Amino acid sequence: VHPGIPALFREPPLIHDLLSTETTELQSETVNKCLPLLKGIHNSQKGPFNKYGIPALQRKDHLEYLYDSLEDYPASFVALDASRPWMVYWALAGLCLLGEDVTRFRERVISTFTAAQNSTGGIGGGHGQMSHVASSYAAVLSIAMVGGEEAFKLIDRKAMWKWLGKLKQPDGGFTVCEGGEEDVRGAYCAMVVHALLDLPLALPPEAEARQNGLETFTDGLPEYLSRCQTYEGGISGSPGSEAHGAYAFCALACLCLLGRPEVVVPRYMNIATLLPWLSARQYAPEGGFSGRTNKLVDGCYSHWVGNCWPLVQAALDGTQPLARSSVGNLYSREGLTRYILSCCQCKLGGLRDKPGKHPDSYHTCYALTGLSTVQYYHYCTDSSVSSKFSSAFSWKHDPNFASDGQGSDIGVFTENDRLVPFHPIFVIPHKSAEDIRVWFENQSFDL
Amino acid sequence: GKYSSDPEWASIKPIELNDGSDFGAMPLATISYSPEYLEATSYLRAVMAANEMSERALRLTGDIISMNPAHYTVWIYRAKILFALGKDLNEEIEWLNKVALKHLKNYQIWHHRQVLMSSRAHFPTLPPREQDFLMEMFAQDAKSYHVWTYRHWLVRHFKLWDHPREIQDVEALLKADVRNNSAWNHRYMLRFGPRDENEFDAGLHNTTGPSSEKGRLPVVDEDLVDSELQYSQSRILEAPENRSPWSYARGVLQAAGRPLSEWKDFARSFVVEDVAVKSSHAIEWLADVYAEEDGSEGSAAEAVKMLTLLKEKYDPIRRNYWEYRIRQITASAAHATEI
Ligand SMILES: Cc1ccccc1S(=O)(=O)N(CCN(Cc1cncn1C)c1ccc(C#N)cc1)CC1CCN(C(=O)OC(C)(C)C)CC1
Ligand SMILES: CC(C)=CCC/C(C)=C/CC/C(C)=C/COP(=O)(O)OP(=O)(O)O
Ligand SMILES: [Zn+2]
Repeated sequence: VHPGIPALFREPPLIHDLLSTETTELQSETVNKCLPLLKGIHNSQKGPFNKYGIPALQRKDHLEYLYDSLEDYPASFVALDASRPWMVYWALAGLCLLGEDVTRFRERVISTFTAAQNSTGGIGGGHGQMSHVASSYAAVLSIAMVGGEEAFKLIDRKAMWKWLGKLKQPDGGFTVCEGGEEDVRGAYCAMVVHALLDLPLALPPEAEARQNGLETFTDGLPEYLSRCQTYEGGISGSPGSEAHGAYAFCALACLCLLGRPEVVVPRYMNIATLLPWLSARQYAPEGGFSGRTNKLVDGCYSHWVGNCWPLVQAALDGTQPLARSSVGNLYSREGLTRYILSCCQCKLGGLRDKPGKHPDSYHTCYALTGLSTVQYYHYCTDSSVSSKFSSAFSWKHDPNFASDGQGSDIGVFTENDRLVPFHPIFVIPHKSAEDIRVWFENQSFDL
Repeated sequence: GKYSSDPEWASIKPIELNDGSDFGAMPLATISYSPEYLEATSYLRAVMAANEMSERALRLTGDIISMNPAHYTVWIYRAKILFALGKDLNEEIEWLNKVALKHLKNYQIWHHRQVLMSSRAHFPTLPPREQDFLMEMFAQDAKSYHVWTYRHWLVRHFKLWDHPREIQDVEALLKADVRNNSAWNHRYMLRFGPRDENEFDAGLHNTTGPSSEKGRLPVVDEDLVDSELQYSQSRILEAPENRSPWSYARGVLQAAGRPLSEWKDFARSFVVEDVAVKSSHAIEWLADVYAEEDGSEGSAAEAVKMLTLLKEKYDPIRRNYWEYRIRQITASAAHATEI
């Protein structure tokens, strides 16, 4: 019965409908699994519990889990074949968050992605797989984290530029690969790769999209993203689909690559509907975020929904001069932290979707990313590391220190639980994003 | 190996896997593939490198799919072959149905379906059992994001906004679970989604205007709006705490250019009086009614009262958002007072 745990996290909601459906049955079961963990009374939980009744982040267990995830898998894991670049990214990201030096992985990263890069441009899931923006995104971010000139030199920039040009669609969006689906995930991944490698803004002279009047990679892009907003306020994967947290992150992050958040976001999104929908993603007593209306909380949305908040709050606050008042956090940092630390930690290491699920490196990566977000003030400024996506490289951070006592916006983690800050747009450390961008900016585009 | 000993495959030599276990350091997150998968994929590399469009290559894609349906490259290459050989796509769809039923959570299958179905030459009109198959999928997972996304595309492609099975299937799903937000979203597309063939697809009308007016219809069918709001009220009464129909109603009013105050009395009915609250959505509705579409004194205080109920009792996890709204309302009322 830890006294530091508010009733909000120990009881089901006050209002309950009489009507039972599949939705309420799943929601009820989820709440019932979470409650003993939230209360800190489940036998699977390891201490120490802090003054807020929350178990410590099991750093050593998660480290060992992430290191193990980078080794060999049995034949039964064949379904991960096309996702091997993601596997590398998720593990490296998690290790970075937990404070590890991942530079020793440089040569192994180079060896992994050398065979996965196609001569015609881009990176696929592995040898003989066609280039895909998601694997290219994962590869580029992995390269950024390990750093070094040799890793940077691995990418054929000109071929990447030509290949990305082929994905640009007349409606302004991007397909994820040649002949593949067009969704906002595609646009976000493409533009992150474009920005971090400092690719030319102009489409290749022979790009098909030029027949439709488009001239640059960003032509028609924010308009496309605007057409992905729904009546709910959230953002869908493609026009007309259902609002979803993962796609909201992709669209918002992509917009913030196009200009200052306070300029681009209100222009292309209706913030009046976006804000309450984002707010409604968080449930009690669970404390975590769901991805869409009337579905369940999931620890990976600690990132997808969680990292929408610094972007939206920057759109409301505006750019900070290094030489002003803030709206603050518009969600519950306490709730999210309780969900991650009390409910999403597996006793054997790794983090999970929700109680009852096995851990995996994807959920480990994004739960930790979400945990890091609550521990920092993330904001954009008028000073950029870029010598010319200027706002995207102007993001800075200050620690939001662990709190004492009660309050609406408090840090209920301990300082022992503090993770490395991640860039809200690039989802890697700020210095990693800075270093790769600056290096490529100083390299002449190849002939 | 089955391919290496098959005379059908003698005319082509496979391309061995280059993992990276030779170039230098050991690669990361490796998979010890089965012999069968190694061989098949080595032959796939060879046929794709030669741009081979053949029956044997088609069979090969089918074999690899049976081992790993999450292989995005093989699906795309398979589509290329099907079109290049002029294969019967009706038969491919019948085969694809079986694959989809075995792998409910696989989304690659559903992009593939879109690629095939988009061919006017093979599918000039909606196939007679296509909607039935979608319902077979929804009967197993009623919120499947990829199946709903496919259905949205299908409606636009074959112009099915007023097709009775679209609304009937939505209503069947909402009868089974009124909290199915995927069904509500599809209903919005059917009733209020943009249909203009000469425009890029969009979830909302008026994306060329100010963002605050996104969703506004150019021409409003008033009888349709009334009917949809009445439908929403009826579903709400079945389960008042269900967010989906309240959000749908907000969308309809926005589309129609009507104020939230049209439901003022309806919202009040869930907060009779100590206050007995049957819906937090009704409270939030009243908050917005008093804050925005009411310019009389005392209205701002009422909105703040509603938001306080939310932050302290009925939706306390969103306290920081409720407080933000209170600050907005307070600043607004202060600005009005200055005048
Ligand atoms: C990559 C993969 C390979 C084989 C099987 C599933 C997947 S995946 O579902 O897409 N993947 C990524 C997260 N995810 C599923 C998810 C988890 N939590 C919320 N979501 C949506 C996604 C991501 C993108 C898209 C698209 N377009 C759809 C779903 C899920 C991760 C967590 C679960 N995984 C894992 O436990 O590995 C096994 C299943 C092979 C034993 C695989 C990685
Ligand atoms: C950077 C880029 C790759 C972003 C992509 C992130 C990824 C999570 C995409 C979202 C997938 C979406 C369709 C969720 C549905 O799955 P579901 O029904 O299983 O989950 P749900 O119940 O929570 O909606
Ligand atoms: Zn998840």
